Amino acid sequence: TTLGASIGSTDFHYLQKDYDEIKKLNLNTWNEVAWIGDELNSKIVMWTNSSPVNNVTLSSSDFINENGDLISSNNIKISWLKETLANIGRSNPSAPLEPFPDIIHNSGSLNIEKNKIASAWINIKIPRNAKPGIYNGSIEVTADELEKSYTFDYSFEVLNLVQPLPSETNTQIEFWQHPYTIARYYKICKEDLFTEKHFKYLRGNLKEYRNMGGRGVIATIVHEAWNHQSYDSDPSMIKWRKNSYGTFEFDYSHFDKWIQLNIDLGILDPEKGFGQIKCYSIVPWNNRIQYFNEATNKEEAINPTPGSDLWINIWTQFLTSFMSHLEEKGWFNITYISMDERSMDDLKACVDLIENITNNSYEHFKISSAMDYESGNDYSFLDRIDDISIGLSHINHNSDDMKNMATHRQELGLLTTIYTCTGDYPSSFTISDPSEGAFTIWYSLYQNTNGFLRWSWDGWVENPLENVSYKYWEPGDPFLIYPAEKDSIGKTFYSTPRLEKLKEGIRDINKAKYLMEKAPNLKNSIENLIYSLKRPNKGENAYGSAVAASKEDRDLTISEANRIKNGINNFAREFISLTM
Ligand SMILES: [Br-]
Ligand SMILES: [Br-]
Ligand SMILES: [Br-]
Ligand SMILES: [Br-]
Ligand SMILES: [Br-]
Ligand SMILES: [Br-]
Ligand SMILES: [Br-]
Ligand SMILES: [Br-]
Ligand SMILES: [Br-]
Ligand SMILES: [Br-]
Ligand SMILES: [Br-]
Ligand SMILES: [Br-]
Ligand SMILES: [Br-]
Ligand SMILES: [Br-]
Ligand SMILES: [Br-]
Ligand SMILES: [Br-]
Ligand SMILES: [Br-]
Ligand SMILES: [Br-]
Ligand SMILES: [Br-]
Ligand SMILES: [Br-]
Ligand SMILES: [Br-]
Ligand SMILES: [Br-]
Ligand SMILES: [Br-]
Ligand SMILES: [Br-]
Ligand SMILES: [Br-]
Ligand SMILES: [Br-]
Ligand SMILES: [Br-]
Ligand SMILES: [Br-]
Ligand SMILES: [Br-]
Ligand SMILES: [Br-]
Ligand SMILES: [Br-]
Ligand SMILES: [Br-]
Ligand SMILES: [Br-]
Ligand SMILES: [Br-]
Ligand SMILES: [Br-]
Ligand SMILES: [Br-]
Ligand SMILES: [Br-]
Ligand SMILES: [Br-]
Ligand SMILES: [Br-]
Ligand SMILES: [Br-]
Ligand SMILES: [Br-]
Ligand SMILES: [Br-]
Ligand SMILES: [Br-]
Ligand SMILES: [Br-]
Ligand SMILES: [Br-]
Ligand SMILES: [Br-]
Ligand SMILES: [Br-]
Ligand SMILES: [Br-]
Ligand SMILES: [Br-]
Ligand SMILES: [Br-]
Ligand SMILES: [Br-]
Ligand SMILES: [Br-]
Ligand SMILES: [Br-]
Ligand SMILES: [Br-]
Ligand SMILES: [Br-]
Ligand SMILES: [Br-]
Ligand SMILES: [Br-]
Ligand SMILES: [Br-]
Ligand SMILES: [Br-]
Ligand SMILES: [Br-]
Ligand SMILES: [Br-]
Ligand SMILES: [Br-]
Ligand SMILES: [Br-]
Ligand SMILES: [Br-]
Ligand SMILES: [Br-]
Ligand SMILES: [Br-]
Ligand SMILES: [Br-]
Ligand SMILES: [Br-]
Ligand SMILES: [Br-]
Ligand SMILES: [Br-]
Ligand SMILES: [Br-]
Ligand SMILES: [Br-]
Repeated sequence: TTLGASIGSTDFHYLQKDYDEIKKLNLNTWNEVAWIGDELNSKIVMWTNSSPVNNVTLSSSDFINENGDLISSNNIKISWLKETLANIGRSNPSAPLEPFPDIIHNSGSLNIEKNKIASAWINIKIPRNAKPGIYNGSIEVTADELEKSYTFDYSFEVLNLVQPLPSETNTQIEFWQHPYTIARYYKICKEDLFTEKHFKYLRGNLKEYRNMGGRGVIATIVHEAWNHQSYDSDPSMIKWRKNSYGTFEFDYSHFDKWIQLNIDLGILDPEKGFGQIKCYSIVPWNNRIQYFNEATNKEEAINPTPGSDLWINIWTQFLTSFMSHLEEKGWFNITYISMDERSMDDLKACVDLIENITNNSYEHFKISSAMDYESGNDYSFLDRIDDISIGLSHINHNSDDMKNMATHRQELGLLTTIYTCTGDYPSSFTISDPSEGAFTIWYSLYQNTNGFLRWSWDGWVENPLENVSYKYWEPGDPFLIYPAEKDSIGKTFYSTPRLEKLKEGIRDINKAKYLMEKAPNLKNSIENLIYSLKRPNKGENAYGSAVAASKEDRDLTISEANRIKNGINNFAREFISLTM
């Protein structure tokens, strides 16, 4: 056999180390269920033996249902998975470097070396006016050194309900963007920051964010707010200066161009009250504020303690100015001041100060924060924060405290999400099973929250297409998308299987939410299905990375997502039958 091929799962990686087991696969048919306007993903895994194989290509037919209705091959995109190297540890420079097929790369032909695995990602977009039914088609694999091509039989059912547009839903997604990292990677010089030259490298990935449901847009308001935790520095989008009167002045230039970009793309809509500007942060690292002191002609820094007279003085200067600026733009009503996981004493000082500063219409800034909530029903303080995100590692699965806390917030019209980060399992790292992202999103609905937050849209290292390794965290933790090649003419980013599985989770919880709203005789039964979700236990590999606690826990992540999705599609069929 020069080239072997099988359908493979999108839930886990097919790795070079598993070559001998992968070569035993022989799956030749696939079927899944979608809504009108939904998407499906599949994968074909291939392998070479002792000869290289050249010009491997995959092609889809049109898909046709039992009434001759057509879903064009125009709607099918087949992209090779590209591997990149990852140190498999966390803060462990001596851990092994291994390849991972983390990049959904380009369409077209691939030459494959001897004794290798290579996989191709298949994406099927169901048009928003597709007719329901069972559709049949095929994908053909050809190569130069392959006498007999492979034909894989594909089918899917389109159910007679319409996948909601993200704007139609109540799902909250927030992924933090780092547009200065994009500028670094694509060689955008300082003077071209937030010009069209920079925007050409931002718009594609920001539309990707918008189209999957992204609503939150982060903007830094002080210098180096996270103490340079990432490969790239975090510049402030608002420049601070101290003048000869001893008081502060602010330059919003970058902030304004970044926010307006997101408005023009339709992520934010201040007039409609849609989306959030998350301003990071009133509690930056060690309270440190760097500013240019005009009187001495040098950069200086202070780190006033929250609630001190000096801290109140400085933050009242910033907040009242910023508020007036935002009101001039018409952006105030969607703007949140972000806090972070800090001492309760510091958080209380922030909330006290922000509630005190009001516009001429008696409104204060909205407030957003990560919080460490684990138990109890005292919601007095949390009710003063308009959007909170709880990390997975703080959530006790055995208890209803989280769900009760989030339900109280839903009733008050406040926002709640969960997040994952370094050390969590399930998570969204290069080394994760992609399936873990779908599980994550279902977990957000299990907890009766609005959705999901992650810090990590695009925090690229130097050359992530070749090596994602960073001095901190599990590999891939800081980015869900890849850049394109530095000299690309065309694409400006690549997606990842782990991102695509977040997107699948989001579409599928949106199905659940649609049915809970539209189908009253089914709502309680749907809630009870979601509330049956199991949670896998976590452990660690030998190099400090969070992983499943066992093979049983690993398989549970997959089988639970499957199970819930199938139950929801059965409720969908029930609702369709009722509606007739
Ligand atoms: Br073989
Ligand atoms: Br499979
Ligand atoms: Br499969
Ligand atoms: Br293995
Ligand atoms: Br396998
Ligand atoms: Br089969
Ligand atoms: Br399915
Ligand atoms: Br061989
Ligand atoms: Br195709
Ligand atoms: Br294609
Ligand atoms: Br694709
Ligand atoms: Br590689
Ligand atoms: Br690993
Ligand atoms: Br070392
Ligand atoms: Br080691
Ligand atoms: Br290896
Ligand atoms: Br392409
Ligand atoms: Br070779
Ligand atoms: Br969506
Ligand atoms: Br230009
Ligand atoms: Br563009
Ligand atoms: Br574009
Ligand atoms: Br989507
Ligand atoms: Br920090
Ligand atoms: Br730090
Ligand atoms: Br700058
Ligand atoms: Br600054
Ligand atoms: Br000013
Ligand atoms: Br300005
Ligand atoms: Br500017
Ligand atoms: Br502007
Ligand atoms: Br634009
Ligand atoms: Br635009
Ligand atoms: Br909103
Ligand atoms: Br701190
Ligand atoms: Br300091
Ligand atoms: Br500065
Ligand atoms: Br200086
Ligand atoms: Br100083
Ligand atoms: Br300084
Ligand atoms: Br300092
Ligand atoms: Br000062
Ligand atoms: Br100070
Ligand atoms: Br004081
Ligand atoms: Br003072
Ligand atoms: Br003031
Ligand atoms: Br004002
Ligand atoms: Br004013
Ligand atoms: Br406003
Ligand atoms: Br105060
Ligand atoms: Br708390
Ligand atoms: Br109590
Ligand atoms: Br309180
Ligand atoms: Br609290
Ligand atoms: Br924990
Ligand atoms: Br965890
Ligand atoms: Br919701
Ligand atoms: Br590094
Ligand atoms: Br770390
Ligand atoms: Br270049
Ligand atoms: Br693009
Ligand atoms: Br809806
Ligand atoms: Br009903
Ligand atoms: Br019924
Ligand atoms: Br039932
Ligand atoms: Br469980
Ligand atoms: Br290991
Ligand atoms: Br395992
Ligand atoms: Br395993
Ligand atoms: Br399964
Ligand atoms: Br299903
Ligand atoms: Br019904």
